[PDB]
Amino acid sequence: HISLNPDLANEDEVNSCDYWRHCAVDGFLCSCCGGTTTTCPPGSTPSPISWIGTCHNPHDGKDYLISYHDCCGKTACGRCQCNTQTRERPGYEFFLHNDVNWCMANENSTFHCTTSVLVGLA
Amino acid sequence: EVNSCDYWRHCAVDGFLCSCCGGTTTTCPPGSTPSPISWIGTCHNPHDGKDYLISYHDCCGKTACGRCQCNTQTRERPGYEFFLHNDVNWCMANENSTFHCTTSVLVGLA
Amino acid sequence: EVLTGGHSVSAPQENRIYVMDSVFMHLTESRVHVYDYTNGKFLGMVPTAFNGHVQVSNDGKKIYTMTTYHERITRGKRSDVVEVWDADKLTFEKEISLPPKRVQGLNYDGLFRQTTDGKFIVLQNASPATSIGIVDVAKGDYVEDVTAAAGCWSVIPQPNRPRSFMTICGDGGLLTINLGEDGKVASQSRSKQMFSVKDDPIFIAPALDKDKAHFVSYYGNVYSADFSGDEVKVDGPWSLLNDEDKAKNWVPGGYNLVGLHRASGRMYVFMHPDGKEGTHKFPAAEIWVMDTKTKQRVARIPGRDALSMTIDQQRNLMLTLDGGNVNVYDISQPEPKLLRTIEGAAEASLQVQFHPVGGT
Amino acid sequence: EVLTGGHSVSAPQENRIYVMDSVFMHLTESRVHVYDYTNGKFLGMVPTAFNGHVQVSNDGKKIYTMTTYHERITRGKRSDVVEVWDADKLTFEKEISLPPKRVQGLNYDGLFRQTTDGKFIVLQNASPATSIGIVDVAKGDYVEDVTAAAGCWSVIPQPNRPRSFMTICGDGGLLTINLGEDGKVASQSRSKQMFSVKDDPIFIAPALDKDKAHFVSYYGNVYSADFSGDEVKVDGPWSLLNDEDKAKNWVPGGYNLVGLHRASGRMYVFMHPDGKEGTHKFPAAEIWVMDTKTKQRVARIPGRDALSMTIDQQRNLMLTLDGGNVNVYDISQPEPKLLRTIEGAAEASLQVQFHPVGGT
Ligand SMILES: *NC(=O)Cc1ccc(OC)cc1
Ligand SMILES: *NCCc1ccc(OC)cc1
Repeated sequence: HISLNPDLANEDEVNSCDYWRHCAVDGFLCSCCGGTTTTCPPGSTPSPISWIGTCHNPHDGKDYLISYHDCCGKTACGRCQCNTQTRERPGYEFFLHNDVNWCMANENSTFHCTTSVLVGLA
Repeated sequence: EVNSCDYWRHCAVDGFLCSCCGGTTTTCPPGSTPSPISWIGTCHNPHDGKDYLISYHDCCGKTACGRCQCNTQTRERPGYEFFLHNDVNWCMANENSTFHCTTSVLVGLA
Repeated sequence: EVLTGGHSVSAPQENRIYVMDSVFMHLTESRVHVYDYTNGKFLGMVPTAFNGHVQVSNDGKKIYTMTTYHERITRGKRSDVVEVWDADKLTFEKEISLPPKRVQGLNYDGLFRQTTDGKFIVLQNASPATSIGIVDVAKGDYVEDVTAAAGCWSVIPQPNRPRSFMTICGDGGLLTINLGEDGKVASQSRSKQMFSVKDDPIFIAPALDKDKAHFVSYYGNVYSADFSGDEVKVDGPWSLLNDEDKAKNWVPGGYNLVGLHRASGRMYVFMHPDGKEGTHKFPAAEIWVMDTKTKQRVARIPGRDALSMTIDQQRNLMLTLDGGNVNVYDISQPEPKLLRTIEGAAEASLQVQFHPVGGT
Repeated sequence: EVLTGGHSVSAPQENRIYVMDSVFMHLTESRVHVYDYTNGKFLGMVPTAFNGHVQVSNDGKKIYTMTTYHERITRGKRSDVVEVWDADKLTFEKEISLPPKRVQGLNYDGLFRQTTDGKFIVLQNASPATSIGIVDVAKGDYVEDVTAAAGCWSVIPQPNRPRSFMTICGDGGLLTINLGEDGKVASQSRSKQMFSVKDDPIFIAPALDKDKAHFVSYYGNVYSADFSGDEVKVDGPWSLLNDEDKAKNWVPGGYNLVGLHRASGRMYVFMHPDGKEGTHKFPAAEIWVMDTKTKQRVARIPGRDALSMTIDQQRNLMLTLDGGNVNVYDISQPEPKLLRTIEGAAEASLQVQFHPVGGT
């Protein structure tokens, strides 16, 4: 199931804002920043909180819950900036909202990069 | 013409021209603080054909202006001739050393 | 010659605008750039550290910023603050300590506001639990934390009351908070449901009148909140769209995406065609000019890829902003007229504001 | 899936290079970008606040940075520091306090160096009075100023001695400092005049051998300092230029503009035509390769507008850097061979360095 396993996929594909699971990313993809889709770059810290939502996987035709945790405590990665907004909603639906820094409750809130963690089927 | 890097008085500016930053050639933008120290340049005046000493005091205590960046090096020398050298932050001795912009103050004839 | 400091901004307050540059690529060095809208001249700037927010005091005398510091930037103790700066000298005057939960996010107007009388700053917190924080400007103190606003978002001041504001809640209604002269909650009320959160979510940006506010939705509907009385009365939807518009799937998009010209009732909205799920922050293909009384469009003009706007009532001006460039429009007549574009006003700005001239 | 941290750099040390990005446009958010030179992959980064400097420990285990903080960035108390970071985890370990006069300036190698034995960090101070600062790495302490270096600039370690270095002084000579085991000055010596400061100023960047250093001048001459013996012996000039070169006014230009391949004696230098007063920091039209034994040019290749370089003796490589892009060259033969270009490695970098391999 390569479509569910970014580490087995082509890097150019996962590093693209159009990669299916990045459908509500506002930020720099961690996979372009010395990390991977599910690992923070060295010396940056996962956020315990995140915005969430669902993305369609066109490879297997199913919808998946994605959790958009940030990596924190280093200054902006600067690479692979995305601003995708599928099913994103404003702050009165706070955990669907991506115009806030999901590093906000980390020991250091400086935003480094963001990613898309697969939680499960929607 | 004063906002151009080719203006004659700017012949040893490495930084942002304060005149593009809400200041002028001889005044710091509001809320930025003059440096008491500076590098000095000797620049040729294209009108009277004389050389003049220009003191490149920085304005300090605000983050980078970002406008009218210049890197001109007429008669600039390395740090072993320290007060002729422009690869150092002449805000280094200010209460706040953050570099905002560079002025071009006419001292007099060289 | 002698280099001097201590100077004031070189143009009158009435010429000044404030472009909040997030500098997202280097978000620890955000700043406010001050420009003269009449000629595009850069007048000065205020440094605002990590993800600064900004507003100018209603009396025009001071600039307020909100930001976060750490002892060593990326490590060490956090300090969330409001800072008071002199508007004319662009100098720091005082720091007001906040609890370490001020909103870190893009620069929507409604995250950092003030009461109409200018005596209290009203700001959004997220820990991620939400609440509204109240700063007493005169005392220089954080004086109230409105936990009644949990699950709500953003601050819409009521221009017809001295210390009242509203917030948009997860029930699709509005919570109104009326502060006492001490900045503590003096009373509150909750409206009936205005919009369906699930079926027709609104953009948070108000098109704000003296006694009412309008909101546009993801699907191009308009909702209104009338606060001429103590209890807010809500209504809507009416559609921005006619049948032709619907055929090309026109919808709103942007950030600070609407504005109201109070004398005429004209509402300005950034719109783009081929709307679908995920296009709510798309740049404007057009600006539409709506008559809020007749509930019909009166004009449409090119949008110049704008994302955010603001209105000056007394000079009849609209600014628009595409992230980097500021367009200046005369809106004294129903069709806006483009006067100039200030190129390179910011690297990454979603908010521009005029210096207030209307006093308190 | 679960997001985790705590990870090490993905590529081995021998693949790594460090691009010091000043981010001059936003100089308070300077940083080190870590790249794999073999494939251009971005591996990680280290934040370095205002005008960071960087080096890697001689033993390859740690990254040393030097920077300035203030309590509120643009106001409040100043802290100049050295920081020790783990090379493989890219995490902060220790802050070493410096007096508030560490050099703020562009990233010449010689502003932030270490003794050959790795026991002392040796850095340039400017208050603007100059001195050299000594940091005891084992103790995590600042030792004391080397005030003997007043009126001198930059640090050239002597690779044939454990804790000795030289500096270039305003008299056109070199001062040698020999530290004791505690990092204080044990002895010193001053060479005869090597170059005329007025008539033939040299660039500070050494082409450094194990027991000698070469320097190039604004007018394309070469000077040498031999420190094989008890005291430093100086000589020069010899010209880089033949008659044809002189006729077209070829001169050196750049920042970290020279390098030495120690095994062959080949010296690498950035050069440009039409030299005159004010062109000493111009980008390279060409790279010239000089045999320092025969004093002849053995190759010339396109400069790719490079400004700074570095040499790896263990893999026979040269990197060049034009401010944003890093070129990787094989220099195992007299003519360098271009292997690849890493595009967008920095916004404003004048220094790149290899992760050390071996070098005992
Ligand atoms: N995914 C988000 O955490 C990215 C982001 C958006 C807005 C911020 O503050 C301006 C920071 C980070
Ligand atoms: N006027 C000099 C401006 C300057 C140069 C270098 C530097 O350090 C990176 C800061 C300011």
